Amino acid sequence: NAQAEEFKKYLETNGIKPKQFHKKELIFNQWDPQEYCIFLYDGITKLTSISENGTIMNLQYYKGAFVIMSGFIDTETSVGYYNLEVISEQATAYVIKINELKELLSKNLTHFFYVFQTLQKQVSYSLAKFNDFSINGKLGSICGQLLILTYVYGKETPDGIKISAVSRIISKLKQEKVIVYKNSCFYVQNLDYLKRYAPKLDEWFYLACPATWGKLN
Amino acid sequence: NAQAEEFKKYLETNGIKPKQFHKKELIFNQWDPQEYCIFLYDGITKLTSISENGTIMNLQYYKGAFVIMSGFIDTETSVGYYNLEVISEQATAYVIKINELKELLSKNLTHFFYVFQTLQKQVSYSLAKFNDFSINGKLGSICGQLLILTYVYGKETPDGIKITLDNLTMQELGYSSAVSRIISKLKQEKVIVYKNSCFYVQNLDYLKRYAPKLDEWFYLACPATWGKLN
Ligand code: NA
Ligand code: NA
Repeated sequence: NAQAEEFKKYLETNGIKPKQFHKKELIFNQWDPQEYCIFLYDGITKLTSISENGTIMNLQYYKGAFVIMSGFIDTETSVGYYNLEVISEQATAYVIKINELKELLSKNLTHFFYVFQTLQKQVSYSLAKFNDFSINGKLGSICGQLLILTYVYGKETPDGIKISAVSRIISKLKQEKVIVYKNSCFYVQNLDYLKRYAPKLDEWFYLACPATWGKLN
Repeated sequence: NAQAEEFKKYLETNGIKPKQFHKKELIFNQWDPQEYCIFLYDGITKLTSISENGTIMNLQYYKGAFVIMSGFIDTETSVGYYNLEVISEQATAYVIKINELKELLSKNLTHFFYVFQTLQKQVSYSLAKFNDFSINGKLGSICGQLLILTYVYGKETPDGIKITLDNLTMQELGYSSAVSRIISKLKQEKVIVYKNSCFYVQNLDYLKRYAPKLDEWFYLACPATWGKLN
């Protein structure tokens, strides 16, 4: 991704250098008095919120390259009591304190636009997911997630694409033949069934991630 | 507002004039290939999507002042096939083609930040509401929505916290079918009283308990407003 690679250049050029993070560690946490702009260059992460009681809530996932900002750009205060936990074996991320980000984003606006549109993708992503649930119920949510897994972590094979109410819906899917489980691995082969019940999400991939969407279309 | 009125005057310095819209009109629509940046200055609107069926889904409500963009700021292409519909009797909005707004954003940094953190408020808002739904279902969502309106429009009075909201927008939210059941339940439990054609919140703590992460969101995003009713 050129825009992401170009952002990395500008960070490296200004003195910011990548940091390595192991699985399960937090690139930022909900108890830190200081807020950070994270440029996740490689690896997989999840956003979480931990209650007084201690329950973990998984709110969303991010794969690099992407930008996740734990503080408002102006006031520099938290946007929410959230943690950014590495779930891939390792992750590469640039950790910028938010008061410094406002300095380098001032000089150049092209870079600023790249961070700006990552927020836009997040906003439209949530709207697309909400739209699908509110029509096809839990069927839309699960096919939405499967289509997400199929677009990002998919690998085509000649047979297949390789990777409670919920349990019943999954059972229907295998029965309907949309997804096939063979030889210790899971394979999708009716991509357009997922698209019918997660239509807005498919639209979002097309308009937001056309290179990713185009690989299997 | 403070940071919004200076954005208004920034746009005016540059020559963009306010346009007025009326209820049921679309400020932008999902079939226009030209994408826009909307500075909703006054009024209430809602983001809609039309499905294959033709069924209408309401996705988000926005009040002025706020910024709604139909396209990505750099690529200039659509972020989603959406319509922005006016529901208040009248709405005032500055409509900028995505082409022009980028040159303006470049000139100023402080007004960039303003548009930037309205997106941030929306990102965190969606996660907060997701959280509250995963815990309390549509009761959490409706209490969460009533809590925002309470903070934003709530004037404390002897008869409770009155939600000063014209009924044209109040009857759009379903306060005048799953919403009716929830509203009637809060009435039965005396969380709200409906008098003189307006909602009076009697038990704010009840709303906060069922929408805790939206309460947190609002506190972190507008602490001064959050402070009056708390
Ligand atoms: Na933090
Ligand atoms: Na449009």
